[PDB]
Amino acid sequence: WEDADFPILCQTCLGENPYIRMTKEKYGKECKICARPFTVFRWCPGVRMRFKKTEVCQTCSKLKNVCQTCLLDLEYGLPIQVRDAGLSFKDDMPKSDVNKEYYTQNMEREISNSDGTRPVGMLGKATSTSDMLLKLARTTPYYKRNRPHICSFWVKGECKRGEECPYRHEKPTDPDDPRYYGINDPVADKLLKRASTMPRLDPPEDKTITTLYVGGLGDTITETDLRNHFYQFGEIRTITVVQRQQCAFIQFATRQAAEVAAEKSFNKLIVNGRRLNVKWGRSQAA
Amino acid sequence: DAIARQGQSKDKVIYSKYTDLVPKEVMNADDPDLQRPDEEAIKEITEKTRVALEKSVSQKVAAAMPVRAADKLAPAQYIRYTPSQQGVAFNSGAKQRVIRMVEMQKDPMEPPRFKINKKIPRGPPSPPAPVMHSPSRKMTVKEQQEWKIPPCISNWKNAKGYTIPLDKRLAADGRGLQTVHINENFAKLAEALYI
Amino acid sequence: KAPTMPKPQWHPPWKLYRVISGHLGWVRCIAVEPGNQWFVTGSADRTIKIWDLASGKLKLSLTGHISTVRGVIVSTRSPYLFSCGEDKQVKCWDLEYNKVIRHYHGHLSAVYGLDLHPTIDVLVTCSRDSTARIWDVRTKASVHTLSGHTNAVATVRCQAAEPQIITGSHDTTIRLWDLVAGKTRVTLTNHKKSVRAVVLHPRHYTFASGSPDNIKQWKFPDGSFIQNLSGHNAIINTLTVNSDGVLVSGADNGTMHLWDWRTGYNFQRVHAAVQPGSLDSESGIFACAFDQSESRLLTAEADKTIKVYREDDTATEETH
Amino acid sequence: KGEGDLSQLSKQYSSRDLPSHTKIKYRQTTQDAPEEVRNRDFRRELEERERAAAREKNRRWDDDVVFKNCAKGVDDQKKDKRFVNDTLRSEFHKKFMEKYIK
Amino acid sequence: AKTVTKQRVESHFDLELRAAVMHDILDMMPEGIKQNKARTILQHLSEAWRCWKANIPWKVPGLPTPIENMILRYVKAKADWWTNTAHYNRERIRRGATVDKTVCKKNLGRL
Amino acid sequence: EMEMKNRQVNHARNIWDRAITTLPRVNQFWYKYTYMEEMLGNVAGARQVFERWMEWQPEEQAWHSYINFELRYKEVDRARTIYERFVLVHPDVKNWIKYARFEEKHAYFAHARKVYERAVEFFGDEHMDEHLYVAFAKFEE
Ligand SMILES: [Zn+2]
Ligand SMILES: [Zn+2]
Ligand SMILES: [Zn+2]
Repeated sequence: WEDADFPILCQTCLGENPYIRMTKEKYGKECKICARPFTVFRWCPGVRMRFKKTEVCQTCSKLKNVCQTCLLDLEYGLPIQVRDAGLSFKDDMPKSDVNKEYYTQNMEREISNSDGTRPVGMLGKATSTSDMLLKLARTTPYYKRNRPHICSFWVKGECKRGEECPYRHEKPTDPDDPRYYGINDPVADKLLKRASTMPRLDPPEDKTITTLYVGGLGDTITETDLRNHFYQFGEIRTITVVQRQQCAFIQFATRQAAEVAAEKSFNKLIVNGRRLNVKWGRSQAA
Repeated sequence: DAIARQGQSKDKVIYSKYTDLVPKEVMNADDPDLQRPDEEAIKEITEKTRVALEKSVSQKVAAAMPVRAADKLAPAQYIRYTPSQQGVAFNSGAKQRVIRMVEMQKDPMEPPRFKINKKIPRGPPSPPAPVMHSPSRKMTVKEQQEWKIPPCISNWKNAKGYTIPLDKRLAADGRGLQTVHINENFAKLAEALYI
Repeated sequence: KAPTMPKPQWHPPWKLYRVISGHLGWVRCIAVEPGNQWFVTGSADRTIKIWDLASGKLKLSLTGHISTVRGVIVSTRSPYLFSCGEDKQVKCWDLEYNKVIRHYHGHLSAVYGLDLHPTIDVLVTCSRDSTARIWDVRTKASVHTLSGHTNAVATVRCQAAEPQIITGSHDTTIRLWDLVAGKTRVTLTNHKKSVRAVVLHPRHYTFASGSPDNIKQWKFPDGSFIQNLSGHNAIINTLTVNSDGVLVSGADNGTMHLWDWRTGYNFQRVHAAVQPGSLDSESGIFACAFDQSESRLLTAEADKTIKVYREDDTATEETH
Repeated sequence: KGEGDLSQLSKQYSSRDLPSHTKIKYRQTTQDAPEEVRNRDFRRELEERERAAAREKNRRWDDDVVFKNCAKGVDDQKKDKRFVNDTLRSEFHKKFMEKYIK
Repeated sequence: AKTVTKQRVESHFDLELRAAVMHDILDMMPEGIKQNKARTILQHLSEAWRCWKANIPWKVPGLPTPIENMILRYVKAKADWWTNTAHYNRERIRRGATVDKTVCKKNLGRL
Repeated sequence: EMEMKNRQVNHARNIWDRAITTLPRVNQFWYKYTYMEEMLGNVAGARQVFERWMEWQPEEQAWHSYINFELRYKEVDRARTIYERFVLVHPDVKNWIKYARFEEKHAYFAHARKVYERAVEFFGDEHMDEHLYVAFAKFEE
């Protein structure tokens, strides 16, 4: 039912080698979600690494901008649930077999035969990105995804091969922390990790820190851009720009709006292509 | 026009306006827009259509009946695909990444692996063009009463309603009629025997 | 004072000169050789028979259909003919041995009509369920199935110039297809009562359509409503058109009507009487075709009879 | 890209679907091939053919009996050969109903 | 699909006849809002055939002429097929072609 | 009418416009959409819907309903503008006598003489259609 020429293949599954050899089939395995006969391709990424043939088909990868074999996004290198939780639009897809699954899957394959270049619904909302998901976007990822799965007979001590067993050895797995939408167990801990980062400890008073020491101005930040980026938060009382240290001083009437600026600018407010420097003001008349 | 053209790649939904269902102006001998083209154009488009359906039916015969001794392929080709999604430090030096593509041999001792038994309802078809009939008329209150039907007074129905009113019982003229019921030549027989 | 009134071309009228009545079962379709020898027809007698054109004698009959025969056609490049009917079978009748050699099958319902391409060895067939299908000669495999309708498809024509396939169906629409890709090119929505007859002319463009209500006229490139004709309000079945400009429409009430190509003028308005066995209202024209000289017209009606018309060499039939 | 069951999705090597008659006989020049169609008149030939076909048909023994002479066999003749397609009144049905039953 | 064999002869001709009269009365009735009460003209056709089999003259009043005379020509076409099959299988069981109990016990009532 | 019964108006317009561009020849879809717009404001998009509704050539029942729509908001110039294309389609005497309606609305004097010229030069050249001069003499009296 499905033929292909080349799969999606994000970089963490290609391997460390730009020179890999790959064999192909015409009708290979079924997808583990919808059982569609795609074309499984097989290659060797590394010398200590398993083959990682193919998990899903091309069509289900073209719905949500997903790679081919490890089920992560191509645009970041993240799972699907983090992506549509950060963008707050799920682009729903059924769960059963013959109820509504293959119906809308065949129709979305039928309407996407022209382009084959972009996903069906994420083309308009993958543009307003790089704000909340750029904070965890791992460059040069760990190659432990590519290492082979654990073998038996070393857990029981029966392995006659010894060192020439190609899979792994001396790796005790843990039965406490290991599909398409939900639910994923370590991903909940990853959302707890991004919800429990390392900010500055909030001093115990009643919102008196309305000043803020922001610097790194140079020639990109100007006064009108900064006061219009503060104007969407609210109104000023006394603002200034100092150029001997390349810094700006802003305050607010009732602190809370600038408080989310404190949520916005903990090495996080990225305007004009620069990681700005932010530390605390005095708020003490010192 | 895009309201009725939805999803299509610039098809012929330009019918959607009123101005192309009026009768076109009278043509008598206007050769370039009315006459057929030359033999060369119809022959070249016939050759294109013939080689298209010929390669289609050749793929069909080498797909429906492929059993008799076909070679697989000669997979000596490479493919070069630029990693233009992530690479700034991902696999440092990955700039266009040419790889090797061969084909696995399918042995001819295999049944069909995947159960081709799925049945789904037919999905949404091509989107409906505008309908653009003549202005719809309604006749009277009496001709609509003329174009109706009485209920069925059948003997065997095995259907909705056997439908007994007080009337509609004989369901005929009189169930038997001869238009004169007799001939007088009977008399020209009968008394002629009697005398 | 009327528009396009002074300029119709004067066609001489058609008149009866022989009738052909030998069937036992409703005769349905008429095809004729390009070699002007005989003409083939089928019936609900389940016996396809051919008739000599000049002498009128029965050349031969042949049976083998399980149901009625709803279409018959003969090829020009090849010495054999094709037939089809409601027995879910399309038979390829050889003419060198008078036997079936291919026996096309694969249609999920009954078969209404069929047509051949004039240049290449493909065939198009319109059926009853929802589809028209392409049969490849020398392969007898379905290359393309044309699935875009919601009802039965009455007639089908195909030619060498683009666009190829014209299918008029019982869901009150026509559509013109793409023979290569299989998807449709254009859909045509008019005719509150369904379309049952389309025909190629064959000299220049502007093909015509056929329906019971306000019979129309179309165009090959991009689609174009050229003209609608007068009040031919009977329910119709057949259209046949001549190269010199005369056209004939065959209906279900026995009334067959002539037209012209220059204007759209109804000329004769002739009605055919019944041969003795038929009752008062049984006559319905289900087939009509000209000769290859186009000097003789012949129709197959619902009275199990083929009526043959010739010209009239008079002069006093002028247009008002 | 995902055709029907006839193309690839089935190994049903079915009966009646075989490469039989895998060559097409072409109409050669002695028959009514289209090269001889593109130039022949078709009109004078049919006229001379129908004109050639129209001329193809060019006492003291029973003095005591009651009925001495009926004088008529059918009262005109026995040659009608007419056609009534009403199947209850056709003469083939009359022979069917006078021959097989008695 | 499946072909028509010798058993689905009478169970296919009736289906094609009711489909033909269906798309004929769907394309002959005028612009009123109701077509046929979804089965009634089929019931009149079937009752006209049953009345022809008993030779009841079938004079129903208050009925339009085109639907009743198209029912008359359709039951006449079914009568032509019926008698032309009756003559054929009577000749076949006369000369000894088939020995079928169904064909003979059907041809008894079909004569 | 289900989507109209709910408070969602955007999806309602998104189904009304494809309904009326799918089936132009029916009248009830255009009628109920314009009635929903009667419940809504009198914005110029309603006038775009009404000029599309003029564009498909309906019968008299639509066109004099639209001129009654133009009367029920007191439009003098635009109702005069849309009414010139009215007479060229239907030459009905009921419309010939009601092309002379600005006489009984605005009294239109010099252009009333021009409209009466239009009433006297067109069809009815030798037979008068036995009704136009009655209303002409009625207004002249
Ligand atoms: Zn899948
Ligand atoms: Zn991957
Ligand atoms: Zn081991």
